[PDB]
Amino acid sequence: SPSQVRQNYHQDAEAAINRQINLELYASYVYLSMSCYFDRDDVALKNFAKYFLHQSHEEREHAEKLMKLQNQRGGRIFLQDIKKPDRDDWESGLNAMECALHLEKSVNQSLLELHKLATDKNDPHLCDFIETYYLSEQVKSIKELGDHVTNLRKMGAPEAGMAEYLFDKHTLGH
Amino acid sequence: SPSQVRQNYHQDAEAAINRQINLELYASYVYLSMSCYFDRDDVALKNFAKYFLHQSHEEREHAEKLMKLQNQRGGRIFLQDIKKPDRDDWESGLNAMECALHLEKSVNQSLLELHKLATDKNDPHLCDFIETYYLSEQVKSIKELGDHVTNLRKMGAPEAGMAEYLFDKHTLGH
Amino acid sequence: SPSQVRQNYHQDAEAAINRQINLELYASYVYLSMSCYFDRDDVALKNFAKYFLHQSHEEREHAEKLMKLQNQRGGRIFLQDIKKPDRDDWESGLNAMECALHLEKSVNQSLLELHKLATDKNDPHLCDFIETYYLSEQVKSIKELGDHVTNLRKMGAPEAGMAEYLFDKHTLG
Amino acid sequence: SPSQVRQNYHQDAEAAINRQINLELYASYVYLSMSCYFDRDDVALKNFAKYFLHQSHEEREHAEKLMKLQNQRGGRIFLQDIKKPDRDDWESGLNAMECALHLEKSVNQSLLELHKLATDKNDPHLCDFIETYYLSEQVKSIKELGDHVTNLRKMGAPEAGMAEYLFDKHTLG
Amino acid sequence: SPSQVRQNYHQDAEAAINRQINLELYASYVYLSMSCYFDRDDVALKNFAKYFLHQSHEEREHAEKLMKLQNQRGGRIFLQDIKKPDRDDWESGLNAMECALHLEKSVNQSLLELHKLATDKNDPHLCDFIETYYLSEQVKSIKELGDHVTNLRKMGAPEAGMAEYLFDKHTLG
Amino acid sequence: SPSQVRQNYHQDAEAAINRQINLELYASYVYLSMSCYFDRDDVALKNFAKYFLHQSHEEREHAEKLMKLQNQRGGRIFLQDIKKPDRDDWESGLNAMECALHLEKSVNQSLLELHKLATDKNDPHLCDFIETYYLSEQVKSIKELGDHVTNLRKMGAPEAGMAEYLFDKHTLG
Ligand SMILES: [Fe+3]
Ligand SMILES: [Mg+2]
Ligand SMILES: [Mg+2]
Ligand SMILES: [Mg+2]
Ligand SMILES: [Mg+2]
Ligand SMILES: [Mg+2]
Ligand SMILES: [Mg+2]
Ligand SMILES: [Mg+2]
Ligand SMILES: [Mg+2]
Ligand SMILES: [Mg+2]
Ligand SMILES: [Mg+2]
Repeated sequence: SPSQVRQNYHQDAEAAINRQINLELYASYVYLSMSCYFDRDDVALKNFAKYFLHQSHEEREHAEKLMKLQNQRGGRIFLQDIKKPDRDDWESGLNAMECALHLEKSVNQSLLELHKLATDKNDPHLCDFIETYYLSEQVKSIKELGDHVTNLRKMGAPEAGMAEYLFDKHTLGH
Repeated sequence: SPSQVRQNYHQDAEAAINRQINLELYASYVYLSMSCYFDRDDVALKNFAKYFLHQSHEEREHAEKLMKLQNQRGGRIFLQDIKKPDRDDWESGLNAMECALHLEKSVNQSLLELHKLATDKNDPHLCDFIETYYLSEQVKSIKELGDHVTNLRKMGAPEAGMAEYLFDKHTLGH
Repeated sequence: SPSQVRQNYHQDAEAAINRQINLELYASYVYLSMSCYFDRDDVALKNFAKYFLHQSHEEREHAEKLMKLQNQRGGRIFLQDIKKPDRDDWESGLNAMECALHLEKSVNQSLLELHKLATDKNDPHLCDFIETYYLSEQVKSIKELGDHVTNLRKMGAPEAGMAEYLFDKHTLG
Repeated sequence: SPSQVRQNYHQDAEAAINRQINLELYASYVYLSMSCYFDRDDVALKNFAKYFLHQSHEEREHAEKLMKLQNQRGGRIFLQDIKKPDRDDWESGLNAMECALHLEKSVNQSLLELHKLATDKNDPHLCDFIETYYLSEQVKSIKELGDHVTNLRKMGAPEAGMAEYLFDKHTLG
Repeated sequence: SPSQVRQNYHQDAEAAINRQINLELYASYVYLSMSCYFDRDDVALKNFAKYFLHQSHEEREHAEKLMKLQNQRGGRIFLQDIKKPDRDDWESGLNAMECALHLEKSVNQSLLELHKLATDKNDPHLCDFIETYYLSEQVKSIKELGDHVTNLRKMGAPEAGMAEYLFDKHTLG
Repeated sequence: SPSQVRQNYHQDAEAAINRQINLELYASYVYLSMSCYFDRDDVALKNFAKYFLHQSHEEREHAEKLMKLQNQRGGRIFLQDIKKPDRDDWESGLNAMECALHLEKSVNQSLLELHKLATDKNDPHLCDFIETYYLSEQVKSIKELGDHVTNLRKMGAPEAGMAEYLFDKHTLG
């Protein structure tokens, strides 16, 4: 029954990876939705849109690499429905960022829970893969997003209407 | 209520674009499921995997550009769940290509129905948009996929074991 | 009468093209007025002026390309007076953009009436010309003007006096 | 039973594409016959010859592209005899340009009957293919040929003996 | 009350700069009309068309630079209707060239009137501006067009049919 | 009434050259049919199609070069219908090549009967032309086609399904 390549790869880890695949695809979709909001003619912050589109494509890459890992270890990929995001209207540049921060923290939780699952099953390869490709990336993104929320807040966003405009230019422009 | 940019853009065209968006996201996911399959150690056809990963990324491109068009015309993007594919085991390179042909024919059907809806609402811009970016690329993909299916069959795939291996090298490795 | 090249080209299409030539030239003049206004020493927004000057030249190119199409199909160009813009004083950066938007949507509406006329006379060449060179340019222009209007509004133009200044630098510069 | 790739492609469109193909090939032969005539030691207008040679090759490309389309849509090509042109002797530069103008108007009318067929069958891919590669190319060509005929006439062709010689140098060379 | 930058700029010079602007724009439109006539399939003189298109764009540049001067000096631009040219059919290359000469002379006379006015108001900046960018450009244009008229005439235009054809290649190519 | 350049050019040679022109154009059409066939979605051998398309264009060039020779020698070109190929469906890679081989040998036979005719009429220039440009080209084409047919057969074409596919890649790719 098991793959000829399979070794030290617990069925709980396999299952966890397929959930994590789902989650990265979800995040990709969330970011795509945010991107689309900022491209609207009545929002119209082009570098906010471009920033989220770029983040959407990075999340897809995160999902594809986890698919590759699955196949490497001789697990089997089981896709599920990718759920629409919880809203269509993201309200403002500040709120989009706070929602991305929250998302990224959720995804980091899931990943830290995976690493623990890997640790308890004594799977150092999987521990290393997660550490090497996902954990510092997340930490870096969380810090970035926090830095963005902080600046947009101190600037008076979203009520002070120059704020999101100038941030779009100077921080995301780049 | 309506967007400041909105002109000659019927609510049914809007709704139809949002459905087409979902369908293109669906297609992308079908193609990624196939890519994952060919990457399995017990399938191990690397250019079939690369070919479908590439189709998957193209379909995501198709979705994104339909979202750009939606914003351009002043419609509002309403995302839905992306449904998983109808299976995770694609059986063989021949079968994957026949399913791909089928898929592309389904997507062309929807595009042609969208074009008809645009024509009946006298939306020449939407007609042109669909013509210019979608209909020709569909006819081209449908013809390519049919050529692939024909070759794999004439070659004796999948029962003749060298067929999928060589096709992988000569047709999909170029 | 008829031209040796004239095929499947209805005289109502021939008249409607001459009206569209006039409208494109009219839009060129409106844009030129706007550019002049932003070059005023008491208005003094250089990138707004440059922006409208560029749009004014694009409209002249649209007019010239309809003239070439008319001659191509064996129609005859008949020119009319280009009317002056409805005002001299465009009042602010926001206001000018919003008048530009209104202007582009009036042109777009005319071009869609043109396409409809060409559809009903079964002139697929004229339908394709219009789609290929006018309709998607219009849609893109309308989206851009719409974007610009929104940012200016969101910024507090015109009453927050730094709004048009910075828009002039970061978006039009 | 139908091709595995066939979708939304009516049997009458398939038939009409096969007739267009033959027409394109016929026109190529007509242009080649003209090239042959101008290369005669008793006519000897090298650039007329080269012009009609280039037109012949273009028309063959048109034919090939329609066959590509037939196969893309899952149609089946059925070739027919390419009829010889209606004469061997084309008389003059002017007369050959006039006959070329009549030929391209006849092929255009057949493309327009094809596009009205495509439209009637709700085949937007075929309609766009025809617009994109055939209809604008036909109008350009008819306009060019009309321009040539008009200059040759104004020049005094063929009775003023210098007219086709100089045209051949200045316009066609 | 007047612009912060206004100094030594009389109200009549300001009005008279607004009439000149309109004159330059009319002349642009006149040259465009002439361009369109030479692009007709029944006239078909491509270089005569290019030439007058080029003159059209120059005249518009002349209008634009006059709008610039107006703002530089603190005057206000007041645009008027641009009147259609006095005809649509320009008859021949010779006659278009003859009418182009009469047009450039009428514009020159208006510039000379404008300079007299600048002189009488002791506006040396305006006089210099007119001499530098307009007066010697006009004289060169008027000499060029006279030269074109003279050749066309000596060549037998428009009755000698080869005349406008060969002028079009040798002088205007 | 003979051409001013005609010398030592018999009217049977003149008629025979007109027949070879028709035969070369026929060969061009045959090979184009074949190309269209391999481009079918249910045949789908791209390098086969590519191969026969290049052959079709080479045959058109052979036809055009005989047309030039005819004019060179003072003969007059008389064009005939180009008959359609004897079928539409070329059944397989192997079969098409065997048909091309038979085709090339029929054209070579015609070219040898032509040479014989120019020999019997003592037309050493026509003999030389035929040899220099036709005869060794046919010999090489015939050899190449025979090589292809032999490899396809040895390979198990068309019953072994991989044969034409692999041949398409390695020999024609
Ligand atoms: Fe700033
Ligand atoms: Mg991630
Ligand atoms: Mg560790
Ligand atoms: Mg798609
Ligand atoms: Mg249409
Ligand atoms: Mg326009
Ligand atoms: Mg053609
Ligand atoms: Mg089109
Ligand atoms: Mg001037
Ligand atoms: Mg001076
Ligand atoms: Mg040959």
